[PDB]
Formats: sequence, C-alpha cells, structure tokens
Amino acid sequence: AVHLQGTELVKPGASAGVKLSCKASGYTFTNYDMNWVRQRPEQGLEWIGWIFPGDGSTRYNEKFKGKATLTTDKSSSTAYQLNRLTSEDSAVYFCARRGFHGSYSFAYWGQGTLVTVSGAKTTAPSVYPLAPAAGAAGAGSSVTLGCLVKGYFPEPVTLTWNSGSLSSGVHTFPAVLADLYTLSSSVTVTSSTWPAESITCNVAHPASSTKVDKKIEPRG
Amino acid sequence: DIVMTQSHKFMSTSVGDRVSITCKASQDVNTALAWYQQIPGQSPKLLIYSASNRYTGVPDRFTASGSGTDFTFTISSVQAEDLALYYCQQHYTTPWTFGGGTKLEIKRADAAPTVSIFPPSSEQLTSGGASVVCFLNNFYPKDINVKWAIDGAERAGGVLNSFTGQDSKDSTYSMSSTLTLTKDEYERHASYTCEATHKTSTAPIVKSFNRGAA
Repeated sequence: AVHLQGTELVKPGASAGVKLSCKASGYTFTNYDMNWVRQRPEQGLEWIGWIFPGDGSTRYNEKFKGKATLTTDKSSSTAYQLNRLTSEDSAVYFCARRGFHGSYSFAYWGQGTLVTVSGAKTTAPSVYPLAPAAGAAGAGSSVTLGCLVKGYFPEPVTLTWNSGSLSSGVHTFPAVLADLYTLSSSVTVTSSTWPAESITCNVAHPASSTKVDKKIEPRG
Repeated sequence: DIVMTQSHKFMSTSVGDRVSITCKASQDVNTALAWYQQIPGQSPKLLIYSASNRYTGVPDRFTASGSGTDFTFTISSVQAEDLALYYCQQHYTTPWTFGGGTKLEIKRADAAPTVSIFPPSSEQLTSGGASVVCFLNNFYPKDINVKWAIDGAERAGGVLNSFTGQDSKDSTYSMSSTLTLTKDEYERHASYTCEATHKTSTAPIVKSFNRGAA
C-alpha cells in the first residue's frame, strides 16, 4: 500500500515562497528518490527534480534552476518543495516516485498540491442577473437566463438555480482569474415558464461567509 | 532537451472502438518511454513503462509500442472511463520531458451552438462596470470561433472566455464569452455583437443588441 500524501493548497502572495510537503508511506522512504512535477493549464506537465533520502541530495531541471531547491527529511519520511520567487508559479505540484528499480517511470503519485499566487485579499463576489433585453422571453420556444459572478477571492463559489430545484439545461463555467475570480452560469427553460415561474441563482462564497440569491427579472 | 510531441491535442473516438495516440520524441530515446492517463482533478496514472509494458493492474485493452523516435499508445476497445488525457514522457536522459497530452473525446452528431447575448445589468452599471455576456451552448464539434464586434469593429481587448469539457451525458461542449468594459467606454458605443463561427452553418451565428434599444 505505497502512498504519497501531499499538502493542502495554499495561497501565497506574489512575492514570497512556500515549502510544500509529501509524506511517503508503505515503503522504506530511503530506498527510493522522490521527484516533483509541475502542471500548469497552458504548459502541461514539467519535471522539476529528484531527491535521495539516502542522501545523494538532488539534481534539478535546467528550467527550475534556483526557483526550486528541493529538500527532504528522514525520521518522518517526508519530502519538501521549497518554491522560491513565485508569481507565475501558480499551478498544481505533484510528488512522484518510480515503481520498479530499473525504470524512471513514475508509478506512484501524490494527489497534488494547488498553489495560487495573488496579492488580492478575501473578497465577496458581486452577483449580476442576466435577462434577455427588454424582458420578454426570447423569440423561440426556449429562453436562456444567466448569472454573472465577479470580483471574488479566493476560489471557490458554489452556484445553483432555484436552490437546486433547477438543474437541467444548466451550464456553469470554470472561473477565470483577473484579480477577482469571475464566472458565469446559464439556465435554459421553456419560454412560457419565465417570468411566470421565477428563477433565482444562488451563489455562495465560503471564504467570505457570503451568499447572494439574485432573482432574474424582465428588464428594459 | 528532448521534445515529446503529441500532434493531436484531441482525438475523436467511440465506445467499443479502437484508437491510437501517437508520440514523437525529438531524439532516439530508445525504449525509455512511459504513458500516463489523467482524469480531471486527479494525478497522472502510469499505464505503460519502458515503451511497451503494461504496469500492474492496467487492463489488457491498453497497449503501447515503438522504440526509437516514434511511439504509439493504443486502446483495443474504448470504454466510457477511457475518455481522458494521456501523456507521453521520455526518461532516457534528463531533464525528463512530457508530451503535451492527448484528450480522447466521444464523437457525436454535429450540433449548432445555441447563442445568447446579455447586456450589462443595471446593478453592475451602478458600480461603474459593464460586462456583456455571450453563451454558446451545447455544440459539437468543439471547434468554434467567437468574435466580438463593437459598432462594427472587432474587439479583442477585455474578452474573457470559459468553457466546459465535453459533457458526459450529451457529449457536447459549451462556452461562455464575456466582454468586460468600464461603464465609461460601454456608454460610448452603441452596437454590441457576439459572433460564433461553427461548421454547422455557412454563416456565423450572430447575436446583438443596441444600447438603450429594445
């Protein structure tokens, strides 16, 4: 039962560094070298470097020169990832180990640790109702309403329609950065049912303890 | 640095069918190559070690071949849970490098996007903000081009796009495109258009509105 337990996600400021953790278990920690891999949405997976707990120290990837100076510690079988500068280092970092003795392929991986670099502070989201121009209800047999959530930090926010009773025809999209995470959701129902049968989006933001239930109404 | 190239970011397949992902190492990495699979929000899973060896527990449907500069991952008969990302990785000489990955997706009937455009809400305008939102939902193939036009001229500054992966139920894709201006600039223009170019129609799908005009 080989297992690698990584650390919870952290939100460092665009300036300092953060030491990540990886608790190996189920095998003699010193018998295998630990590896670290980075994964960003646009650049894919990139190997960072390895470490020998038996002590052969390290060997880093050219690209992660001094921005990543690994370290470890026996008597606890945990490996650490320093992360120096940090600013464009926002991504998920993995802890990896190989399986057999003669293949550098990574058979064992940690669950990964998300790292977000931002100077923003906890901020409640503004929620904006999206209704078809001039109220009405479209021009077909179906009408689409929406909810725009922006200016919040940090992730995440939960969004439902009519307290969850409206789940079909819903499209809720991944939030995108921009100082204050912004996301949106659309709901599509039968034209004759709105505004006859009310529709409200419920947005909740754990970090700020805030909730907003914005009803969607015809507008001019 | 050796460069692993996976020429296909996405590959259309079907359940019960055969599919082959290809990988091309910039150099002869001999047989030092591995294949990984990854599902959203999870870590990579080793599927193949040393070019063509199944790791333990990896089902017979998964196969890999090649040795030299060209390698190929194959799935005899695709199953629902195989519609994920597969990564190539050479471990011949450091630094270890991974391919860009290939996402397998379910092929289905072409479907035109339903496009909806929304003017800024009064509540946002009071805060000095003006976001125009455009939804493009339930379309297939994923290939789509969204353009914004303000008073006719195309606008690229201030556009933020978001999309969902292929739906696990209806195999379509959806997308949101938001044009965010300040109320100051928003009120200095009159015509706002969201234009979707998709293979399902010769003419791009267009949705618009005029400030203050119903």
